[PDB]
Amino acid sequence: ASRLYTLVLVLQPQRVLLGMKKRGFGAGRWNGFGGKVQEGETIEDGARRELQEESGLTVDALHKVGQIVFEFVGEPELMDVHVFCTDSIQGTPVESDEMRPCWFQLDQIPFKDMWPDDSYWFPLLLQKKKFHGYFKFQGQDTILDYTLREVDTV
Ligand SMILES: CC(=O)Nc1ccc2c(c1)ncn2C
Repeated sequence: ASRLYTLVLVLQPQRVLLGMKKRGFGAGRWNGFGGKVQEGETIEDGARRELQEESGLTVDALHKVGQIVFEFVGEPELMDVHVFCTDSIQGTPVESDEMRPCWFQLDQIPFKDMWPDDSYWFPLLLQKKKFHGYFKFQGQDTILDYTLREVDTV
């Protein structure tokens, strides 16, 4: 019982792009860009499509960096999140009704206003490490338990 999702981090040598989500799941938190994968669409194409829809940016090269499974106690579907990174983009980030993008210096990543699991795996993402993770949540603020390990192949 799992549903595919993508998450794209535009990570440049001194900064990362995050978007403040205005409504829906995760509203009020800074997130990477992503969403559900369509029928007949590859995960990578879904990731490129969501990055454009949510940030206005066109990604050139995308790299697989992780896989994170989210469980919400009482929710039947697990979120199978395929995480990607890019340093090569085109366009300028666009603020829309749905998302407010902002660049953050790497030492100023706003973890207090992000999903709690980000504090766990961002340190790996910042050091160019790949990972497999699983986070069990109670509501949207509490991590009941988790696993996170570094991998050679996502
Ligand atoms: C950076 C980012 O968007 N991370 C993120 C994105 C979505 C997440 C999550 C963490 N933890 C649970 N959900 C649903």
